[PDB]
Amino acid sequence: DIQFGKYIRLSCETLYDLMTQHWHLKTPNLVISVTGGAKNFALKPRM
Amino acid sequence: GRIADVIASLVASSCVKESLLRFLPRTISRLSEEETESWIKWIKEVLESPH
Amino acid sequence: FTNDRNWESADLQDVMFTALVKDRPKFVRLFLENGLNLRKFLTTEVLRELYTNNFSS
Repeated sequence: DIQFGKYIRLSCETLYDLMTQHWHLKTPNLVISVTGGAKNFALKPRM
Repeated sequence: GRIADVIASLVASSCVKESLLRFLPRTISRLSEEETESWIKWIKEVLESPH
Repeated sequence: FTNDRNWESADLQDVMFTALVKDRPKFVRLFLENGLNLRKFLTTEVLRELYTNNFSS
């Protein structure tokens, strides 16, 4: 765990098996922010 | 978006170049000609399927 | 601000200060929206400068 949280820290499917049972349940849906975060992003109200 | 606006506007190499330049002018100049050609190829692959 | 070209948002503080003394609230809001830690910008020295001189007698 981590303090400010588990971190597998694995190298490059097998993780999903452990995740399903050990930590949390299965997902009816999934969402991904493919675009990365720029060093400076314009946080205007609409965003 | 810096490049998302390009994709939105598209949905030809000359038109792609115009859109990419107008939406992201500065970054392109740094990029080499071959690299921007490869980027145009990537954008072509994306634009193949609009559904 | 739209292009996101060449600024790390750290120097903006300087310009920011001027706005606060020149009554330009829209530019204040614009600076805050595009990334600015008012907590970090606000320091003992900045507050001292703001209160000592810019404060009307």
